[PDB]
Amino acid sequence: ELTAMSAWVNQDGSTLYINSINAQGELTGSYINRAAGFACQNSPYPVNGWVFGTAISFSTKWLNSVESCNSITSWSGFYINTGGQGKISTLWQLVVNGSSSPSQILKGQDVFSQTSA
Amino acid sequence: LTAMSAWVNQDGSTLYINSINAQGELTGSYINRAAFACQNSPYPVNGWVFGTAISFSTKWLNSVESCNSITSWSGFYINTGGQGKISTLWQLVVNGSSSPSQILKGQDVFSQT
Repeated sequence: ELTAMSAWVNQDGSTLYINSINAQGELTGSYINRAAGFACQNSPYPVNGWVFGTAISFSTKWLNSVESCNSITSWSGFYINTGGQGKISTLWQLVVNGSSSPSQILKGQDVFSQTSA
Repeated sequence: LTAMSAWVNQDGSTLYINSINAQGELTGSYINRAAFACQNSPYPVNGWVFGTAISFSTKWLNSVESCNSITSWSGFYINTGGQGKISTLWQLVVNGSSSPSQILKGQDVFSQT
């Protein structure tokens, strides 16, 4: 149920909108960040990545036509079905332009639930 | 970091960056030579470059071999001691995983070639 045209919302209210997943599993989409305390909110950021069965990676560069956060986030995760409901559970890494040490790469965890209007 | 640049890590694996478009979206191929399966054949790569920051990811499935997983690298370009390097942290997620503890993590440093 990791499919093209599926949307996923995390604990901050941020949403991954998956647009396409091609025959090879290559992913395109958009992400809208709504996490308090972060910048680059409320506008769409292009996403690319891969799907392999239930495994998924997706990444976004925080630059678009309205706002830059000078960095890139990459999520690695997996789809799970629980209670008859799909979720994607992820770990992310955030690398900032101009970094000089691996210690500067930020890590965190996001869990996403399936969503639609 | 430029299009048509190649980078070899401490284990002998190579990232071949093919394109970096006007938005910094990256296209390329990866050949694994780390004494991990899926060795010696090309795997497509996608990702992003933002200044000296870079992410790239590969799905371990091609026409010759599957490793049922995806690796994603996050890293940054540095030029020290006269050679360009990309210093990265990677995460590897296996198809069928059910806990974040199953995602494997490591560090790779890639040198220009």
